[PDB]
Amino acid sequence: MFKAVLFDLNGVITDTAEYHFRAWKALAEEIGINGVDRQFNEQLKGVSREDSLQKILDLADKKVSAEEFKELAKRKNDNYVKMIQDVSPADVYPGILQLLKDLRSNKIKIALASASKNGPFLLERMNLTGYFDAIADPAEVAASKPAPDIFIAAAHAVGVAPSESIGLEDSQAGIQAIKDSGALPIGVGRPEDLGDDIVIVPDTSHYTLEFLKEVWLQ
Ligand SMILES: O=P(O)(O)O[C@@H]1O[C@H](CO)[C@@H](O)[C@H](O)[C@H]1O
Ligand code: ALF
Ligand SMILES: [Mg+2]
Ligand SMILES: [Mg+2]
Repeated sequence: MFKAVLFDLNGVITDTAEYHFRAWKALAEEIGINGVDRQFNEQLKGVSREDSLQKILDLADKKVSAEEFKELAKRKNDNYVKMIQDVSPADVYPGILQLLKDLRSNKIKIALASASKNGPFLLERMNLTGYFDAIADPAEVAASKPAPDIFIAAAHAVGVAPSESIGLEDSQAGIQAIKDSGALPIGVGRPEDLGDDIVIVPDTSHYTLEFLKEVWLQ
């Protein structure tokens, strides 16, 4: 059987993308940059804070000092952290808590493979920390999806080969990252968006231990 499940955060466990959009758009507008729209933000799925900011600067060919860059990223992050202060166990997506319980009871390792450095805070707010055997640290493993690095790191963090792992993802870049790690992807979303070549479920209530085992056996 598969020996680990490697979880993306946003769009899988819960979704805080709206708050990232609001905060990046506010930052861009404060510094006179146009183009941070919903289409642009959908392209930031699985993308590090620093790569995200650079994409925004690139809209206007804006050059900033390293210190200015750090301050811009901090300003946006502070705003986003204020926006997520009310996240609680209520925000957990359907099926996810039961899946975590079932994986743990079956002695299957659980790791977070998110690009967001806010992962630990979010898991704590949602009362999920105790289910996670490890959290891959994007400050140590900074490559944005679709690079496989974060998933490889998550598997190493629980002592399981990626080839013996399942990855759960809601984004194109994240699915590719899982593929290139060697793990088996199961997407959540639409096949039009995420592919007709892998198993996709329409929402997270379909992520059950039984379903993961069915997919693994096929
Ligand atoms: O600022 P962190 O929370 O570290 O990173 C975030 O990660 C998000 C992906 O989960 C991405 O969409 C954001 O643009 C990025 O700021
Ligand atoms: F939390 Al993600 F790709 F949605 F790392
Ligand atoms: Mg995601
Ligand atoms: Mg989706």
